[PDB]
Amino acid sequence: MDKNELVQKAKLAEQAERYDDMAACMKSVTEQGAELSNEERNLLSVAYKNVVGARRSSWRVVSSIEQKTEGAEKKQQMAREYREKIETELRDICNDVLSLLEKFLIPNASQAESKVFYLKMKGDYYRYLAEVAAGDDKKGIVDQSQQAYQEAFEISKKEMQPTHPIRLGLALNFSVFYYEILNSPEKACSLAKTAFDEAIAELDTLEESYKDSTLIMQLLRDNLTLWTS
Amino acid sequence: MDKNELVQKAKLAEQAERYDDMAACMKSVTEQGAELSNEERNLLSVAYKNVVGARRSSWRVVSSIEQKTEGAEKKQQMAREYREKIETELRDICNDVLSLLEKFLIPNASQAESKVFYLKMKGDYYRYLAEVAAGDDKKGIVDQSQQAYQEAFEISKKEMQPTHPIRLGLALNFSVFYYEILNSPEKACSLAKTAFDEAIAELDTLEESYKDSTLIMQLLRDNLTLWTS
Amino acid sequence: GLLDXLDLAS
Amino acid sequence: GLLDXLDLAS
Repeated sequence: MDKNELVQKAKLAEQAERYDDMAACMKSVTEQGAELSNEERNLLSVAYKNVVGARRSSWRVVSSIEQKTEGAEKKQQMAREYREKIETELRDICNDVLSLLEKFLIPNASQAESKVFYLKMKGDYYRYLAEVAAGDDKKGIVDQSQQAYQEAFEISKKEMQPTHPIRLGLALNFSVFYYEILNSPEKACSLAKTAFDEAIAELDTLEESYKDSTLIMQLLRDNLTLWTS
Repeated sequence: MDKNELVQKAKLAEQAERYDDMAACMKSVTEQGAELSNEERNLLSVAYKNVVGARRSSWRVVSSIEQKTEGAEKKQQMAREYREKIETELRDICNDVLSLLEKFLIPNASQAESKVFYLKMKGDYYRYLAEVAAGDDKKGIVDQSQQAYQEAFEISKKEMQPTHPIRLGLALNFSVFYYEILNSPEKACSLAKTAFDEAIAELDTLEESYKDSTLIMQLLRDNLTLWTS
Repeated sequence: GLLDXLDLAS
Repeated sequence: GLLDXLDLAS
């Protein structure tokens, strides 16, 4: 299949709500080695977002049940088993994305904006692997997530405006990583606050689309409000 | 696993929104050869309703696109091929169900309600196959759908109260079959009006739970309204 | 709820 | 729309 063809199929699959199909297309596209257009980058991300999100939503449901069945050693066993079957699906998808990010996406990014987008995505996907890991594997995974977010953060501080939606959305997701994954509320609140304030301050100086930026600023602050009390 | 395990897994897959899994569980249960209880019959339907409904949904979207594509035959070509692939998934599913119905569910049904339920379902499923058939086989698939519904309709007239929801839902779906599939609005309107009017007369006569019954009565009347002007 | 399994054509 | 792609953790 031709690259333009692959994209057009991805777009049909999106209209059809057939995300697994959509992700297969955009995987092949990426594997062709050329740098993604912004349109392609968005299709890839829409597709993996929905494919991984469905499994995360199901892992949370079956995880709950498992943990809430006091006794009933069998019922409970079956749950744990369904959970593991779902986890396996979910590690396969994260591994596919992380491999696309390492082999093609990140090394092919020629603009800071894209590089920050992909590095954040890498942090996100390792964060998903973290949510569902046990043993000493956790620590190792948690660290990969942190380092990917941190590299993204340092680029975004050097190259992007504080109001750029990708810089802000990285701040948001990194702050949630600290709170929910590293259990460091103080590092979380401090990243969210600084990010909110720098953006407020850029408005004072100051064309671009602040609608989307201000939405993510609201999400930063809602989290501060909730992490405060 | 044993019947109980399968049934349990099915309810877990429902909670997780993993319908393909739910269907496969409830298929095996059915395949053990014993008459399904109401809890099992209901799980089987929920599962397949969602499994088939997604592909109907996707088919309508793509098919539509293939239609408004009077521009690039090329695109049109892809839309046709995608549609064809999806019809194929769709035919497999109806065929699984139609077969579960002929081998087990109808022959083992010992009670009028369940028997009407499965004949309606048979009609529903041949009807879904007619929606994507052409033109050769269409005539004969339409006929199988109609034979099922009719047979179901006769039993429900002798054995069930006119306000019974299975009876009214048969009337609703049968009437839509006449209107959308046999292009026959006189027969659609009459079946629907009669079914509404007879449920109204049983209200005068009189329990048990008329909330569901009255919602189907409303759907019947909303269709007559639409189909008049 | 109940009407769900009934696969109404609405 | 745009925010959907960013996969926000909200």
